[PDB]
Amino acid sequence: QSASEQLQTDIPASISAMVLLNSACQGVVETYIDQGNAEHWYAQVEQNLNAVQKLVRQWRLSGNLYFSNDIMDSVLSIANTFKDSNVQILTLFKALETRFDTAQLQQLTSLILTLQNPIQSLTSNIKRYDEGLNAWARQVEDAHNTLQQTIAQIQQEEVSIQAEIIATNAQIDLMKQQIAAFKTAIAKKGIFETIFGVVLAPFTLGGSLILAGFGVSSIVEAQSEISSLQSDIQSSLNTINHDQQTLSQDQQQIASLNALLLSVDQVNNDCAAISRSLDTLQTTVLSLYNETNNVVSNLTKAQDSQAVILEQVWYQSAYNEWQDILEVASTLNNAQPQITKAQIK
Ligand code: NI
Ligand code: NI
Repeated sequence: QSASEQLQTDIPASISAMVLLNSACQGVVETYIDQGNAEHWYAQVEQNLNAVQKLVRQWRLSGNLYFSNDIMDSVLSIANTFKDSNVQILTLFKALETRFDTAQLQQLTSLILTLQNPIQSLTSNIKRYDEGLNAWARQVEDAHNTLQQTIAQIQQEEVSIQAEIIATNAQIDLMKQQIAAFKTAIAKKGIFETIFGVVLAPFTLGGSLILAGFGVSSIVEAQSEISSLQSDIQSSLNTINHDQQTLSQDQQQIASLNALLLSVDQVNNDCAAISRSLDTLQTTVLSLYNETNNVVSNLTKAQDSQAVILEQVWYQSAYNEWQDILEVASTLNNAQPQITKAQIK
């Protein structure tokens, strides 16, 4: 596998992990709890949750909604440099094959060397995005841990409903595993997104005191995996409602609090997955850099036509791969997101 062959896999994988974070962020923004008749503990839950939602709005103000715009533009710049220089490079390779010439050799070497400029920008833009993502993630995790600790204190004090609190927490933890199984399973291009809302502590006339959000997304359509995820989450919620039948609505509100962490926790997961995908992508981009450095070095040292054409297999293989990368990256950069919203009650 060459570097460019690997990048055919590694580049959509990183954009794949990025789109998920948009959906997790959207799940946070759409999570809501109303005070109702609650007393004493509500103010801090509301404060903690508002603190997490503020961090998402700050993150989105960067403009990196479905993916890093700077990483995408550096990919496109590499691909366009290949596309724009193909004929001049192939012309020189051909001429040099027939008769070695020092000036044309220096010319062809300068053309390959122009590939290294958008490659440096890509590697630098990956590090700058990863650094900002990791800084933000640590703040999200701190805020998640504050809200979690608030909820644990409230719940451990409601000694008369610990049976129903445990049965509900059990279902919430199953929903987390089902979300994780979906993401495992998905690991014609576009951006396809489903946002979920989970209704808890309902009112007889309609509505509820809690709306817990989460979201998933992918760059190829996967309507079947989404449906299985939705049926699993529905069945978990139906189980929660069955197990809370013996509680008042005010007790339902307390027993359901950890659903507020569902989408916050997914933000933590998704940030981590992007970073791992970017470590992997960084390694492959440096492997492309070092292939170009080896061609530049071999061209600089070549004395005859034979030395020169040995470097043309690297070039033509990379050109063709990069024209496929161009089409995928442009499709994804041009895509209008296709969003569907699912209420689970
Ligand atoms: Ni208290
Ligand atoms: Ni039962």
